Amino acid sequence: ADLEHNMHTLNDNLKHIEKADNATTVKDALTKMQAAAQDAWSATPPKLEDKSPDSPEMSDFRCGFWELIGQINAALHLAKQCKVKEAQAAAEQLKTTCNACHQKYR
Amino acid sequence: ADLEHNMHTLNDNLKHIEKADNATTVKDALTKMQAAAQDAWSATPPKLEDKSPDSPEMSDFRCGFWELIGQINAALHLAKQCKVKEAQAAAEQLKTTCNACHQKYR
Amino acid sequence: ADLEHNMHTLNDNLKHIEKADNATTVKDALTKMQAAAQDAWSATPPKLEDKSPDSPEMSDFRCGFWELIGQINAALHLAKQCKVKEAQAAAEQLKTTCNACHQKYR
Amino acid sequence: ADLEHNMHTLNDNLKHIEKADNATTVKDALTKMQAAAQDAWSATPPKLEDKSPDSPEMSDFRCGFWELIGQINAALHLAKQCKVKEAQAAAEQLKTTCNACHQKYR
Amino acid sequence: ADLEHNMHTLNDNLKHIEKADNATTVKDALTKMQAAAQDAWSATPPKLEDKSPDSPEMSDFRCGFWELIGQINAALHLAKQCKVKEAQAAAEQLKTTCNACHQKYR
Amino acid sequence: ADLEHNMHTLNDNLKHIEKADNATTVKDALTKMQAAAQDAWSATPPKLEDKSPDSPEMSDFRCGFWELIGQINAALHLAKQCKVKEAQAAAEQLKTTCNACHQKYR
Amino acid sequence: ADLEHNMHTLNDNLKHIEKADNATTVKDALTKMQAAAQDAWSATPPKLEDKSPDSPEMSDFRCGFWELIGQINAALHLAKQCKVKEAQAAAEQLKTTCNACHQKYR
Amino acid sequence: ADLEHNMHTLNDNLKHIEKADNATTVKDALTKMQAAAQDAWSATPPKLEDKSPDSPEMSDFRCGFWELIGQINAALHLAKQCKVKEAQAAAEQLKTTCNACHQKYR
Amino acid sequence: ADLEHNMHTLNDNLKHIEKADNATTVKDALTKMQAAAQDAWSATPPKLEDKSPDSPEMSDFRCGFWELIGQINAALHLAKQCKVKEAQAAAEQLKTTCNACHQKYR
Amino acid sequence: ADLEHNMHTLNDNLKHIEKADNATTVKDALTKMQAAAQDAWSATPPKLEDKSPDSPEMSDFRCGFWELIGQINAALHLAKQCKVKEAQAAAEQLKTTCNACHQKYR
Amino acid sequence: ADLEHNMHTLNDNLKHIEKADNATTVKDALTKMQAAAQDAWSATPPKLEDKSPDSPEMSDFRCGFWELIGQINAALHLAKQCKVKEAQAAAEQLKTTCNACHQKYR
Amino acid sequence: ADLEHNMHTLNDNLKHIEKADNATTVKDALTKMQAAAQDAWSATPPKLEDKSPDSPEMSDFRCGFWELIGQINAALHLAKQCKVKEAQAAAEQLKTTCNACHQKYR
Ligand code: HEC
Ligand code: HEC
Ligand code: HEC
Ligand code: HEC
Ligand code: HEC
Ligand code: HEC
Ligand code: HEC
Ligand code: HEC
Ligand code: HEC
Ligand code: HEC
Ligand code: HEC
Ligand code: HEC
Ligand SMILES: [Fe+3]
Ligand SMILES: [Fe+3]
Ligand SMILES: [Fe+3]
Ligand SMILES: [Fe+3]
Ligand SMILES: [Fe+3]
Ligand SMILES: [Fe+3]
Ligand SMILES: [Fe+3]
Ligand SMILES: [Fe+3]
Ligand SMILES: [Zn+2]
Ligand SMILES: [Zn+2]
Ligand SMILES: [Zn+2]
Ligand SMILES: [Zn+2]
Ligand SMILES: [Zn+2]
Ligand SMILES: [Zn+2]
Ligand SMILES: [Zn+2]
Ligand SMILES: [Zn+2]
Ligand SMILES: [Zn+2]
Ligand SMILES: [Zn+2]
Ligand SMILES: [Zn+2]
Ligand SMILES: [Zn+2]
Ligand SMILES: [Zn+2]
Ligand SMILES: [Zn+2]
Ligand SMILES: [Zn+2]
Ligand SMILES: [Zn+2]
Ligand SMILES: [Zn+2]
Ligand SMILES: [Zn+2]
Ligand SMILES: [Zn+2]
Ligand SMILES: [Zn+2]
Ligand SMILES: [Zn+2]
Ligand SMILES: [Zn+2]
Ligand SMILES: [Zn+2]
Ligand SMILES: [Zn+2]
Repeated sequence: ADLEHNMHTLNDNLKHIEKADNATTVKDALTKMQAAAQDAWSATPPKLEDKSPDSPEMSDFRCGFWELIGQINAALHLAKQCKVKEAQAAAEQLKTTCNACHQKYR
Repeated sequence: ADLEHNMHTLNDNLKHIEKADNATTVKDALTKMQAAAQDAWSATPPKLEDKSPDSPEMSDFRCGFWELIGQINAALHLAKQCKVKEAQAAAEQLKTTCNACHQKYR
Repeated sequence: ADLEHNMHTLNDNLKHIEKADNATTVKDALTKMQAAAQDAWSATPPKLEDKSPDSPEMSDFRCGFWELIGQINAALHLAKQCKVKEAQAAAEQLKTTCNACHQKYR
Repeated sequence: ADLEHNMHTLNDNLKHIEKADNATTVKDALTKMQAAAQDAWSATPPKLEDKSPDSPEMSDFRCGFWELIGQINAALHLAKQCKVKEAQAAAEQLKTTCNACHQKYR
Repeated sequence: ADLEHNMHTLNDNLKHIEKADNATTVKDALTKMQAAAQDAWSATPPKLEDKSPDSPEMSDFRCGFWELIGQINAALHLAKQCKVKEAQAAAEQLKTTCNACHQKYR
Repeated sequence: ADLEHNMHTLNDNLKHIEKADNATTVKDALTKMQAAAQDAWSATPPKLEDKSPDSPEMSDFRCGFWELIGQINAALHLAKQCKVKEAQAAAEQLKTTCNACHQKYR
Repeated sequence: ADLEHNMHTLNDNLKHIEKADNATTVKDALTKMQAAAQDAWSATPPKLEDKSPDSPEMSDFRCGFWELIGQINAALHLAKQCKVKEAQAAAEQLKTTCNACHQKYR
Repeated sequence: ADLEHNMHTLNDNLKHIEKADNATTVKDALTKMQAAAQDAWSATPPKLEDKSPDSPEMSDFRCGFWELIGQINAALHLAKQCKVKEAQAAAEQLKTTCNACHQKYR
Repeated sequence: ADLEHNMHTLNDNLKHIEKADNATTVKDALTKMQAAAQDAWSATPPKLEDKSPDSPEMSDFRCGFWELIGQINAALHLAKQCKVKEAQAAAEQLKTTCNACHQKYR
Repeated sequence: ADLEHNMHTLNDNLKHIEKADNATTVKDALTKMQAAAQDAWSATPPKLEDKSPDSPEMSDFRCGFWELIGQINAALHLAKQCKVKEAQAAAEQLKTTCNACHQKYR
Repeated sequence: ADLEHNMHTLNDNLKHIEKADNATTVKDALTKMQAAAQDAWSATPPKLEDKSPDSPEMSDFRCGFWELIGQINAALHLAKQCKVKEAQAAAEQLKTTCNACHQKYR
Repeated sequence: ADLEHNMHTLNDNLKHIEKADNATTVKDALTKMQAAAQDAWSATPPKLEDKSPDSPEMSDFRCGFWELIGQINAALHLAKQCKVKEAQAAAEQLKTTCNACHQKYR
């Protein structure tokens, strides 16, 4: 899918995690965020469209999705041990990673 | 396979992309280039054979294949939307990545 | 599994490689080390528990497991060609990578 | 998933169909709408929560999702024949079915 | 496939059931009739092409295929118990269902 | 299987749901009731054996199993969210559906 | 499942074998008895609950299910050769095995 | 298959093991002997046809196949480590097990 | 694997069961103990290396692993019902079985 | 199926290829013709029923289906490259192969 | 396997077909003869060992196995329709094909 | 793929067989040559483009690929028995088959 629809999936499933009361809801929402972040890792943002794909802008862009994938995988590891409150607090810390990318490329 | 045969697969399938007229030929050639670049990422070139596997030469070598994998994945994303001319121009830009590695390790 | 049990798998299977006499034992022990290193890449060590997940400590920690995964994949490539002595000497070189991480985070 | 999230999937994927330019985007969005409508067929709306599950309100509710499933299946049949404009006009006619259910149960 | 080819499959396989002498022929012909009736359930006949898909004509059309699917499933249940004469007489009763639909929409 | 054995499966698994204390027992008993109700939907009861398969008795018989399948699917949806008491109370409401069918066809 | 429900499956499917008239009914009932006897082999009866799991009571209990599994497998071997009367008489001989266990542990 | 054909498979594949020169021939012949010994474990020999299936003859018969299965599994364990001479000498020791059963039941 | 490595798997996973706090850790550790006990059932201990494989020492050795497999299967049955304390106390009783084998063959 | 029904499949799907307007219809009709020609290759025509299966009539009969299979495979190769007009003209040339067999054996 | 063992499979399974009384025995023996004839089609007989693989002896050898494969496939087609006597008489006609090859190459 | 790319696969993998030192390289190169020769069997060479597909030129063309497939299958049979020198000498004999086809159709 597009980069814009992959951001629809990350935004919608993150709001379902804060309101969840069981561990099946948190575990299923974190699996869709993992698949949407891997599809968006190779894309090109509209503000870097006239650059070459070897640029230091396109190197820092791909390094930001690989930090997000490692944090989604760590929060999914807590949800499989049925630790709902620990997995919900780990997903709240995701917003500092995706505020730092919006200041540069969004 | 060897590093030498993985370079046979990348070179042969790239010449079939420039002469293709349908979107099934471009989509099938980009899938073989993706599998050959992942097998070659862990190999050791003959000009770095007497180094240790923690070297800053063996760190820049593996960083060059991971930039190529992200560009093959982006060109395969355009070919599945049946955009043949956009996927052919993205594969022409691959040659700047693999001219910069040949000056250092080939 | 935990970070502590993933270190049990890497330590036990490495001692079986030095005493092996056939190529089926070396090839099966290197496959379990590959799966245990990928599960441990996203974890948090106890000495970095009060840091944020965007830290330059948590960036150098994940860069150390990705260097180990590339060396296990290269030694598994020699074991499938039935080169037992070359795959055993490549697994002995793994100890320099995992002595440098124990000085900083263990 | 909930009834509320199944309505998030139907609303988001319908807006991607009107702006699509290829037949792979239309065919993939209609497949997610088919799976979200089948999961929502058995649910209970909040305005019928104090009824019994044998009611003539809960009979007309389930008859409305089965009319929608037959229209999504017919529009997916046109998209597999690469008829993009015919499948886009069939998805615009879906809004009369889901305006008649919102007047009674939403 | 089209509505016209799905009627080719129902007509041809019904004539093979009356002339069959073993239970493997009857069981294989009833499986193709089941798959052709489910593909035709969502289609639009040419005499209802200018109606809306919420019509009481398009509601009685889909109710007629769902009565046929339940009769094919019951005759396939007798053929798996190796009751050839009971499954052949149940397939002869199918013609009253598909004479009543031809008077209205064919 | 027969209609009589499909009623053995619905009756036995319903009594195990009222006495269950964990969510794995409720989730496994509701899956067998779903498969037994779909096999019985196409059958013919002994009190309608001399009717034709287009009758308004055989239309109300198949409409009664389709209401039961939607209630088993809704109770299985609560059991996967580990809501044991809500799924047990939804299975108690199933008895009004299957008292109304026994007054007419049993 | 429990030990009590595994005895529900053995008792119900044995009564369907004596009344069967085709070889598909006998072959399907003997397959469910095979799966229910293997799940019950490791269980603990309520009259041996305060023993240790190394007892000579718990050794004779597990030896009785392993004699029953070999007799169900032999009767299923006759049913696949379409020998219905030989497989029905072999299932009648099962009752001497399960009268000898009820005198000691039931 | 029959008891007589399962003895055809054990006799033919044992003579191919003594004449083999590679480890693929020994490993493939020992896999067919494992499947033929498990199918024959539940059978009834012609010299015990008029006994009951709870007899001490039918208990010593099944104990003899379970000793053979453990010896075939141990010889297959040596063949996967590419130890051809050790796996060939372990298959020669199988003949003492199957001379002791022929004196009693053949 | 060897007999010595199968004892590494049983010893390590048993110590993780006593310190576990959730039911996913207990259920995953009991599955690895089940696979390691079945691979070790056919092996030969070093203190019985000069015996024949029909010995009454090699008959009591294989009878000891089959008692352990039935106790691991019973403790895994409690862990799937999310009964953590009952499955932890059943795994503590395993040590009497494996103290009696070490006095004779270790 | 019979030889007569395999000729029903070849005749019906060939008339759908000349009237097709997309490449999904041509590609799906050529796949059913490939499976029907392979099932008919081993059959015996009614005009050669009293011959032996080593005859020079039964050798020229099987050589005629093997020429047809190679022409269906070549036309299916053009349809996967989305060349509809080239695949439709290749299927028109099939009629010379199946006019030459009807003059001798039909 | 070898050419000699593939002739062991064809000879043993042909003698089980003449003595069979059900259709499951004939259908299972004809499936093993089909797999053994395809493995032997590419082999080289010992009396043609010093020829080149382009010889007119090695062309008539491969043409003889391809006539046998078509006769085994035709006899397996009768066995799936539960025609035991027709499939047994078709397997008796196989001996004329394999007497003509033994006069030239055996 | 094209006929020209299928000749790229046969030419490249044949040169890797003469320089190989293990049996995994020879076995993997012979598997790609088998798949490329089956895709090229149905193609049309450019020097026979204006012929009809029933010609005696197009009959001798398809007979030449079927002789090559039988020689690749025989050399792959030696490589699975770990006979590297016998499989390398069998692949050298392939060049006489593909010199005789180049004199007529290339
Ligand atoms: C860069 C490394 C990013 C990370 C990590 C995340 N996002 Fe993102 N976001 C990024 C870009 C370049 C864009 C614009 C691309 C475009 O064409 O839209 C966005 C956009 C969004 C949006 C707006 C969607 C829209 O309809 O325009 C949303 C709602 C959004 N992003 C959400 C979001 C969140 C919550 C993230 C953290 C978990 C996140 N994104 C990651 C770049 C990057
Ligand atoms: C480094 C990061 C590389 C990238 C990206 C690509 N190649 Fe490569 N190439 C590299 C090395 C170290 C070598 C020598 C290894 C050896 O032992 O051969 C090569 C070699 C080639 C060759 C020559 C093959 C031969 O037979 O010797 C070719 C034809 C080749 N490379 C092609 C190629 C192309 C077109 C690439 C860009 C898409 C490419 N390679 C990537 C290092 C690296
Ligand atoms: C960092 C990048 C590491 C690499 C690479 C390896 N190890 Fe490790 N090790 C690391 C940490 C942070 C820890 C402590 C975590 C904890 O909570 O235990 C460890 C620990 C070990 C242990 C001790 C296990 C225990 O019971 O405490 C062992 C035996 C061990 N590590 C082995 C080991 C080896 C041999 C490695 C090289 C192949 C290796 N580990 C990799 C960090 C890192
Ligand atoms: C009944 C038979 C419906 C059909 C068909 C569709 N919808 Fe629906 N919708 C329905 C209900 C009962 C509700 C309220 C349930 C709740 O608890 O939210 C809704 C709600 C929506 C919403 C609001 C989502 C929210 O966050 O509250 C949207 C955006 C929505 N529905 C969209 C939608 C569209 C576009 C449909 C046609 C294709 C459609 N729904 C189908 C009942 C029914
Ligand atoms: C409606 C609920 C139907 C049922 C049940 C069956 N058929 Fe049908 N049939 C129907 C329509 C609307 C049409 C015309 C559609 C078109 O465009 O052709 C048909 C047509 C046929 C045909 C003619 C095929 C042709 O080439 O034109 C045949 C041979 C046919 N139908 C057979 C058939 C039989 C035997 C059925 C009972 C088992 C049956 N169909 C079901 C509507 C409906
Ligand atoms: C009709 C729409 C039914 C629904 C829903 C349920 N049952 Fe049923 N039941 C039905 C019939 C027509 C029959 C008689 C068929 C026969 O030949 O037996 C039955 C019978 C039973 C029985 C008796 C079984 C026996 O051995 O005779 C039982 C125990 C039974 N039914 C249980 C049952 C329950 C509890 C249901 C609700 C969940 C239920 N059935 C559904 C018709 C219908
Ligand atoms: C021991 C080795 C047994 C064999 C073989 C069979 N059964 Fe069993 N049975 C056994 C026990 C220990 C129990 C009591 C366990 C409990 O908690 O219920 C039973 C019970 C039954 C029952 C009663 C079920 C109930 O609701 O209480 C039945 C109907 C039953 N058993 C049937 C049965 C038959 C017919 C068997 C032979 C084929 C059989 N069981 C095997 C112990 C053993
Ligand atoms: C009992 C516990 C046995 C073991 C272990 C083996 N065999 Fe057997 N064998 C057994 C019986 C009861 C019979 C007679 C059954 C019958 O109806 O044929 C046999 C027979 C044979 C035969 C003769 C086959 C024939 O055509 O009659 C052979 C060639 C044979 N057995 C071989 C064989 C070998 C070599 C075994 C050791 C590995 C072996 N069998 C195991 C009983 C038992
Ligand atoms: C016999 C029937 C045994 C059972 C049940 C268990 N073990 Fe074992 N153990 C057994 C033998 C014959 C041996 C020696 C084999 C060898 O060559 O090592 C062992 C050894 C061990 C060891 C030592 C491992 C080592 O490195 O030498 C351990 C740690 C061990 N066994 C643990 C263990 C436990 C805890 C068991 C109960 C659950 C158990 N084993 C089962 C024989 C048998
Ligand atoms: C021989 C090598 C054949 C080829 C190639 C094709 N057909 Fe055939 N055809 C053949 C025979 C021996 C028979 C008679 C068998 C019988 O018992 O019917 C037929 C028959 C037909 C029929 C008539 C079907 C009927 O109901 O009788 C049709 C419509 C038919 N064939 C069509 C057909 C076409 C169009 C083919 C070319 C693509 C074709 N067949 C191939 C022998 C052979
Ligand atoms: C050639 C085209 C053959 C066909 C068809 C069949 N066989 Fe064969 N057979 C053939 C050869 C070249 C050989 C000798 C190869 C060798 O090294 O053994 C054989 C041998 C046999 C044997 C003897 C086996 C042995 O142990 O030596 C048997 C029992 C045998 N063949 C049986 C057989 C039957 C019954 C066939 C018809 C169905 C048949 N083979 C096919 C060549 C050919
Ligand atoms: C006919 C029966 C052939 C066999 C067997 C092999 N080849 Fe071929 N070859 C054939 C043709 C008709 C053509 C020309 C087709 C075209 O359009 O190119 C070829 C061509 C080649 C080439 C040239 C590739 C190119 O880029 O033009 C090569 C390198 C080649 N063939 C290699 C080759 C080898 C080594 C073969 C033996 C194993 C072989 N081919 C088989 C016809 C036939
Ligand atoms: Fe980096
Ligand atoms: Fe080897
Ligand atoms: Fe209705
Ligand atoms: Fe015993
Ligand atoms: Fe839980
Ligand atoms: Fe297209
Ligand atoms: Fe039958
Ligand atoms: Fe020929
Ligand atoms: Zn995507
Ligand atoms: Zn979207
Ligand atoms: Zn490789
Ligand atoms: Zn190469
Ligand atoms: Zn893990
Ligand atoms: Zn551990
Ligand atoms: Zn849902
Ligand atoms: Zn949502
Ligand atoms: Zn269709
Ligand atoms: Zn048609
Ligand atoms: Zn059924
Ligand atoms: Zn029953
Ligand atoms: Zn159970
Ligand atoms: Zn029960
Ligand atoms: Zn068998
Ligand atoms: Zn036999
Ligand atoms: Zn093992
Ligand atoms: Zn170990
Ligand atoms: Zn067929
Ligand atoms: Zn037909
Ligand atoms: Zn073989
Ligand atoms: Zn043999
Ligand atoms: Zn191809
Ligand atoms: Zn090429």
